[PDB]
Amino acid sequence: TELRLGLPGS
Amino acid sequence: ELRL
Amino acid sequence: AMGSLSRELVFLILQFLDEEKFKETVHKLEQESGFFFNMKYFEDEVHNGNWDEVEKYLSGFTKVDDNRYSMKIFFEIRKQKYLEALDKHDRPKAVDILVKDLKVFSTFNEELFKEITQLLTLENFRENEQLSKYGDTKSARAIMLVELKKLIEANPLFRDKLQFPTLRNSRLRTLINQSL
Amino acid sequence: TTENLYFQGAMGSLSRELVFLILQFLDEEKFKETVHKLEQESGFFFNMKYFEDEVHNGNWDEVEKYLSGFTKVDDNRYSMKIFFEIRKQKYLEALDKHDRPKAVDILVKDLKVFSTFNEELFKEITQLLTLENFRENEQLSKYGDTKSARAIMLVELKKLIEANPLFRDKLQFPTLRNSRLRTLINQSLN
Repeated sequence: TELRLGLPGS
Repeated sequence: ELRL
Repeated sequence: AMGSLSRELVFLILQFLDEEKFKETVHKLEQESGFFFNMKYFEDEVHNGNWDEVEKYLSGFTKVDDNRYSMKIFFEIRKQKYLEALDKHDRPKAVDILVKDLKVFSTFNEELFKEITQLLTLENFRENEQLSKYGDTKSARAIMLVELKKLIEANPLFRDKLQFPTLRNSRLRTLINQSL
Repeated sequence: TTENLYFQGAMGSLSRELVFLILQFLDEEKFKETVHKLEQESGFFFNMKYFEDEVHNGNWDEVEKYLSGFTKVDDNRYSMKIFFEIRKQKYLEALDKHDRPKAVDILVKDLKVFSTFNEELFKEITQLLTLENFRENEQLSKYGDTKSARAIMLVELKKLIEANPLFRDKLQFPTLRNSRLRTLINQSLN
C-alpha cells in the first residue's frame, strides 16, 4: 500500500 | 443593570 | 430487527431526532454510537472545509491506523488542509498542520513527509509536478470528496453503517403509544 | 395500565416526555455529547452539573452555545448579566495571559453589544487593556487567579440562572424508572 503526494484519485 |  | 436492542433503539431515536429537527443531536448520536455513518452530512462538512468536525465525526467510526482505507482517508483530508493553508499564503498555519496532523504519516513513508514539508518553501506548490493540476479550493475539495467516498465505501469498518433502515414515520412515538 | 411514562409525565407534551426518556437512555449508554446537544436543542432541561464543568474548564464557546438553547442575550436582565459576566471573564483571562490582540477581539466581538445598555461601563472595560496589571483597577484588586475567579463567577452564574424565569423551571430532571425507554420498547416490540 502506498500514500502519494498527487491529487486524490490520481 | 451591569457592573465592573 | 436491527441486531441488538441498543442498535434498534439508536435507529428509532435517530428518526425521532430528525423529525423534531434536533440536527446537531442526530450527528452526535451517529458519531457516539458509531451505528450509522451519514454520508450526506460528511459530504457537506467536507464541502465547507469544517475540518475539526470532519475528523471528530470520523473518529466515532475509525482511527488513522485501523486499516489502509482509514489511513488514506485522514491522509487525504490533512493534505488538503495543508495545501489550502499554502494556497492562502499562510505558512505558520501550514507548519502547524504539517507538525500536528501530517507528521504521523512520516512513520509510514519518511521520504513522502519530507517532500510534503518541502512544499512550504515553493512560491506556488503547483511547481511540484505531482500538484501542477490542482485548481482552486472548490475543485480540489470536490476531487478529494470523490476519493473519500470510495475509501469509506470500501472500508470494512463501515459495513452495515451506510444504510439507514426503512421505517414508518414516527416509529419510536408509535411504539411508545402502544406500550401503555 | 395506570402507569405514566415517568412520575411527572402527564404534565408536558409527548415530545417533551420522549426527550426525557431519550436523555436517560443516552446517559446509560454514555453518549455524553449527544446528552448535552439534546438538552440544548430541545431546551427542555438545563444540566447545572454540565454547565459548572464547562465553566470550570473555561470552554466559553461551548458554554455560550449551551446557554443559547435556553435564552437570548437580551431576553431579560438575568440573561444579560449571565453573558456579560462570562465574556468579562474571558476578556480578563486574555489580559492575564498578556494577550492584548485576543482581549481587543473579545472586546469588539463579545462585549461591544453591552455598550448600548451601559456606555461608561464598556469604556471602563476597554480602559483595562492599557493597565500593566488589571488588578490596579480598584474593583478588580481582589481578583486572584484563573481558578479562583472562575469559581467566584460560577457562584454568581448559578444564582442568576436559579432566579431567571427562563431556567428556574428546567433545573430538575424528572423521576424515571431504571432504563425506562429500553424497557418500554422491549415490551412493545415483543
